[PDB]
Amino acid sequence: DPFAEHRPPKIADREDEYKKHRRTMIISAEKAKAGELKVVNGAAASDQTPGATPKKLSSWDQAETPGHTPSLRWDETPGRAKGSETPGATPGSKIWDPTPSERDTPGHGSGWAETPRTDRGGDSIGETPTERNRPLSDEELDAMFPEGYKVLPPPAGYVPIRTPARKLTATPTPLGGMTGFHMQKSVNDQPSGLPFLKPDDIQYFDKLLVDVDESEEQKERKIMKLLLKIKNGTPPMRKAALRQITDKAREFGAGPLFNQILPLLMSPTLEDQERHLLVKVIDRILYKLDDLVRPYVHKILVVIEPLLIDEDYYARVEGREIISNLAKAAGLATMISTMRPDIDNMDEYVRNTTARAFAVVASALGIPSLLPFLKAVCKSKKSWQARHTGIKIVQQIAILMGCAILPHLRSLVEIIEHGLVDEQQKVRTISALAIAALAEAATPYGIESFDSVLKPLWKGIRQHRGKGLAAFLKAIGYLIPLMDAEYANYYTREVMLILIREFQSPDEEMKKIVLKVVKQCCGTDGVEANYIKTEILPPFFKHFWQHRMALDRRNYRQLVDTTVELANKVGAAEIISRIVDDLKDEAEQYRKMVMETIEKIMGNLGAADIDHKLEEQLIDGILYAFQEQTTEDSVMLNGFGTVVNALGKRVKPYLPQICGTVLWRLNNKSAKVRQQAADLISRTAVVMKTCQEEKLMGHLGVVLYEYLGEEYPEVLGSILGALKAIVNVIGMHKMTPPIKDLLPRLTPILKNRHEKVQENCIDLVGRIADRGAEYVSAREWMRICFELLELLKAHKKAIRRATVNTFGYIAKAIGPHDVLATLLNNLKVQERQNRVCTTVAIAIVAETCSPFTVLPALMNEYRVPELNVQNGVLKSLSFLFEYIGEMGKDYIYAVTPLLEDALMDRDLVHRQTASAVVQHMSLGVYGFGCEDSLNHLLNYVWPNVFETSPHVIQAVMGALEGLRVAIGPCRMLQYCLQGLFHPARKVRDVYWKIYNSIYIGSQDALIAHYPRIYNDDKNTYIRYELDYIL
Amino acid sequence: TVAELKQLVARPDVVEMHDVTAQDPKLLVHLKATRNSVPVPRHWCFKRKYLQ
Amino acid sequence: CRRIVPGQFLAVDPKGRAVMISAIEKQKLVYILNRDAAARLTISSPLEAHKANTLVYHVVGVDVGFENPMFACLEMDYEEADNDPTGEAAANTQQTLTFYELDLGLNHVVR
Amino acid sequence: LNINYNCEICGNYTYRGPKAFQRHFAEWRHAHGMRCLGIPNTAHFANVTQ
Amino acid sequence: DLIFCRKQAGVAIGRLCEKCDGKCVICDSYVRPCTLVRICDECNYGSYQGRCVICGGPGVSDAYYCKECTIQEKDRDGCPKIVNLGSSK
Amino acid sequence: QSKYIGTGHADTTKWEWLVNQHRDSYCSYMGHFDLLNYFAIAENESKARVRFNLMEKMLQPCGPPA
Amino acid sequence: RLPPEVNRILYIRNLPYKITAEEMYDIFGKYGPIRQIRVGNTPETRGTAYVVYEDIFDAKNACDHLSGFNVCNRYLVVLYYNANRAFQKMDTKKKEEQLKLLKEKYGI
RNA sequence: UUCCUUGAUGAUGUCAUACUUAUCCUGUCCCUUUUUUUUCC
Repeated sequence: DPFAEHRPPKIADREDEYKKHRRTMIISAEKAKAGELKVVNGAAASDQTPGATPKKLSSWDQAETPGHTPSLRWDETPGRAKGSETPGATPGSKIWDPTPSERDTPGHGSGWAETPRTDRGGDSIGETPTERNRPLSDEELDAMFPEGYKVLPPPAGYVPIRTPARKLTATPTPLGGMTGFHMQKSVNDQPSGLPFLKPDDIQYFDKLLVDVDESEEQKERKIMKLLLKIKNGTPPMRKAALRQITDKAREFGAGPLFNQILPLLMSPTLEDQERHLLVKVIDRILYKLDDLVRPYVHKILVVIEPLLIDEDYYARVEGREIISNLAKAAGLATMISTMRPDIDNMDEYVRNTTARAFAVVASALGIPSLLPFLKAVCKSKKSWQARHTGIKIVQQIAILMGCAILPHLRSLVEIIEHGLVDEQQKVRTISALAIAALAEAATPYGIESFDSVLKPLWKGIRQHRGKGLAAFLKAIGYLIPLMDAEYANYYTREVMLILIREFQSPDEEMKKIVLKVVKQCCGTDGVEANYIKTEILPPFFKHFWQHRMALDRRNYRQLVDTTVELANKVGAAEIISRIVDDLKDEAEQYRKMVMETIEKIMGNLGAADIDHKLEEQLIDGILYAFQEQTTEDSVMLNGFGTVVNALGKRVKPYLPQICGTVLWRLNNKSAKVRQQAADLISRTAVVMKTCQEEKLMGHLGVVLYEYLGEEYPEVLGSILGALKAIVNVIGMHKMTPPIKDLLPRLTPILKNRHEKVQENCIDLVGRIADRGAEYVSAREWMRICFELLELLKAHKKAIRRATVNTFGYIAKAIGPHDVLATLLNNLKVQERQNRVCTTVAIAIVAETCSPFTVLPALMNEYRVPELNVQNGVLKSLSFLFEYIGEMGKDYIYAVTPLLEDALMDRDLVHRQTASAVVQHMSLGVYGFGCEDSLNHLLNYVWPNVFETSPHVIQAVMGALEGLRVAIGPCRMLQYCLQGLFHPARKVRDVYWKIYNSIYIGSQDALIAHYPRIYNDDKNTYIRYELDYIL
Repeated sequence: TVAELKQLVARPDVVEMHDVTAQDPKLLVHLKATRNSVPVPRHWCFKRKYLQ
Repeated sequence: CRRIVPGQFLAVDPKGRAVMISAIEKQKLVYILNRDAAARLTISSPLEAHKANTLVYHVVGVDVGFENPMFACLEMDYEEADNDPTGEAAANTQQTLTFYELDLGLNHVVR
Repeated sequence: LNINYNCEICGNYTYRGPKAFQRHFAEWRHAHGMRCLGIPNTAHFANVTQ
Repeated sequence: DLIFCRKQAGVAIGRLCEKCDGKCVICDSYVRPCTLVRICDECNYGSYQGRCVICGGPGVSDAYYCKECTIQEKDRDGCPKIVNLGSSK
Repeated sequence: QSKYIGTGHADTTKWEWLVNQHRDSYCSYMGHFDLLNYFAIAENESKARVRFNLMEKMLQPCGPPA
Repeated sequence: RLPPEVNRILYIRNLPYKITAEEMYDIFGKYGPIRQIRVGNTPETRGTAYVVYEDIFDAKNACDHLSGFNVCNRYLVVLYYNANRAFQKMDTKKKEEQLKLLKEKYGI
């Protein structure tokens, strides 16, 4: 439905069949050997759990070093009650024989679940030798419904008709009925309500269909519908409500919360946004609660982990963020003791994800914390499914932790080797796959750590059929870069064969792999040129370069790369020669591909190799492509630009054909394509210059000049751009639309509202008012000023950026007083306008003639009673000193009294901004000898120390830090002594924060400045050294 | 005793009411007196948050 | 002069490969060296030995010709010495000789 | 103010406020008790109670 | 959510994109570039080769530090490669 | 801040603060060649026996905690 | 030919607080056999009820025709009940006996 | 010897309005790709 039309462009599902189980998720020392017989026995009593026992004994190999922490980790895994019992008994038998020489419940529920699936599946196994609709029990029914409902009976005659219903559903499905309306003081307005409730959501917020007070917990739940003000409503509501919940963290406690979210973060109908926000609540409260979340942790991940598997990137990165925040937030042994049972969970999905979880928790708590656990898993002998997982875990660890895997590399591998030989396949498969990923983070290093891995791998390579095969390649390929090209030499020479025979497969997983390999195998220094030229190329260009490939995304890239590196070796003309002929193949994405490839290649290798005839085929090509562009895309454009700037004056015979098209296109074809050709000029300016084709510069100058009346923004933008780059080649006084014509012609454009205009314009105006700037009579400028001024409404940074820098350039052209007087026009009555960038004008201006001029105007202008412009002038000083530096050694005096006034209150803001002035001054002056005053100011600063107001404080920290370098510590420290021990908390909080900041820098200086301190009974606090007198 | 905490200090006057509130009077005394350092400013315990 | 920032003690290998540098306390870093393409000396990126609350009396290059290199950090912990209200750990601690071992291939440095 | 407090040196006197007792340190009678007691006036003895 | 990695300072030159290009990293500012940026290839590697030290785009230039952060000696702390407090990609 | 030693907080004990500044006094004295030589002159020893002694007094100074 | 979200449960609202299981059982009785019913008897849930059938497609026919259907002067909000959520008040369990039973009789 | 009005806070309230960060308003898609091994001279 049309509402199903415009509402579906609201949000959208995005998900596969596969990912939709999500709906199904219901919420939450040889006697060390014979010892292992003991441990196994006792725990087995307290059945069969494996990787537990292995996390136990997995503290062996550090021998002598195992401790209390055993009771910690194990303490969670088993019921912390039995904990003490066991690990105590152990520590005893270990010290001695060292001489004489709900969780459990949970897993129970799992083994339950699969025992059940066995019963049913077997029931249709002998029944086939003979789901959601599965009937229900009253014990089960009560649990699903919340609290607070009666079951009924209407009657055994009533419930008898019910019992009769089905039999009479067919029976009375076929019988008589139809329904008849009759033509003929109401009440009861239902309350459906408070920003708004979608229809579906009633189910959640139903209790806001009741209107009462005086119920107490239920007043906390009924107050937590603050959510709805999160989920729906106005942005400001969302904001304020959001904090109100944050500070209510500690209070309501997690339990009620997550009880009241996870339904919503599970909502079958949830949005994008609503999702993302409700994540925001989960993070934010998770900045607070720490010990608290424990019972909830699994009861969180179950929602979150699916986040890991999302099309949206930004989705993922949020997810990871919070799974750390949880995992670190909770305890390690929490995380573990939590998350075993998902390992063997029947669904491959939940495993898969469960891994990526462990990846994250591992990034949090470090590998080596977690190793003995893993290493336990991969030695689990119950079933493989685990091992399939545990290995996967290794991988996603690899991917995430990446370059940092390096140190425990050896251990990790020492896990994973025992897979490769396994009887089950996948486990082989995934395993090797991991080795790959490892190496891809191990670049380049740790070669011999992988070492004992190979010799199977190579052999494995031989005998295989299938996905696994190419996987082993995925590894080896990522190895080779890590070898010694003598050893690597040999081994390489073996592979490039199988690689050959395997180009041809239909598998795409394959072609990705073998591709990336070639990048590496023949991507080598120790491989010989011709050999590639013969065996590989002709296949390569044969089977790969095909239209299957480029339509897909990855393959596109990976391809480009590969071909590029074959260039970096066998040369340029070889490749480019073979793919030129395909610019003129029709379909775009393909063309786009050849085009970018070439672009790079003549990027790296250089044009210089290319012959002639081939070259004709280039430019003929690169036009023929460029003439037909589905969208406007950077690709062909850049690809071209590089083409030319590489060819240099080899290019020259070809212009007329270019600029011919450049114009022809330029016109017609209706305006959409125009901007493109415009840019094309932008980039090829330089080439039109040095070769000295000036008739061309007549052409461009003037004919562009005409378009500047073009009304579409997206043309005019690119137009100017072209003009700018045209200016950077031909100087001012040779400009064929001599500036006098031009610069005004621009001038009125500045209204243009639309973006790209304002950008390229102000850019242009800038270049020209910098460089020539004499060409144009002053009057015109001052018009420009009074037009600039409101470019400072720009939503964008860059505009204001160059805007300011221009403001300066002209301010040079004319001279200052006016231009600040004119800038001085911004006032306190408004604000957003003259917010600051204007001030930045006051600054830059104040440099570009001697500021030593301008102050008195400025200073005096702090008199004005209008508050916000007052503070404005303060910042003016701020940026001002930041931009002047040494020179401050003078006007310092001028400001100092003013800083005294402003620094004394009117309001915070005075103190904030002013204080900043103190900063940049205090650095700039450094060590010219003007301290005295700065000391003086330090006073009026000082009291400000105390406040909660974040901007005021981080301001002040700014101040005292700089002031430290100016005054030196010793003086500072003489403000910070008394504070340290002051009885109160408040003061000690701060004076410590200061004394730290003093302390880190210049720690070396201090020694002198700790005062003498009298030694007490147990101790000597007097440092006797210094008083040794010769 | 804020009494006899007052005969150990050259300038024992520097002891003030909240002072023997000190976790470490036995020190704070010997510092706060110290040669050139500057007193902590007075605005807290006045709950009016620095200016009116 | 810091307590924690290197430059105080300085040691370097026979084969010149790598050079270790250290403060007095807590920080021991290592710069690896190899001559460039043209055999002109290029400097590696640093590494870290960090170990908490450990006093380095003196450090010395070690001899292993063409191995993973070794270094000798003479150390002492004071951490025992703080958390001993008595003043026993004041005595009865012995300074711990440890050889650290650069390892190229893995490129970290392991006690 | 109106909080129970006592000065020991002055007649074991009662004071209802801490600001007021802090004002007792500079007073006629308080200095009379000090100086006539042999403990000379002004600012070293301010924190006196007993 | 957004804070430093502060892993150890290597020899790898810093890399900044279009956007970030002017900014002295910690003082946020364009003023007085003088001295040069170093980060750990741990922070800077691979897809991060010439990656923005802020936004995740390709580096077109090299952040220079201010002088302000210079005399306050901050440039020498752990490598300013900003991590989002999710992963770094 | 925390992993940068000598960091304080408002719970900082007298004793710890002073022992800090002791130690730092020392790594200065090992540092500044002259200052060292000064000591050596005064109380007659080697440079070495100086530095050695100091590096004894490092963990101790003031004696045991409280 | 069905959306996956809907389930043998329906949330059912806009009820009077006098109203009868007799009325209820009858009316809902059309589409199919009632697994059972609940009625909110509690200070908040007075006014609402849950309904569950021996089949979904039963209920489908229900939310189909009974949509916005009338009783008294009221219109009944007729919704497919969510699930998961707060149930775990009742711990998963009760297997052992039963699955031993199938273990036994059929021997399978 | 027989006598007036007053100041102030703190806590709890989703009222009101100014304002702060060269913040923000464009970057951005890339290793989620997961299945009971199973692509034939």
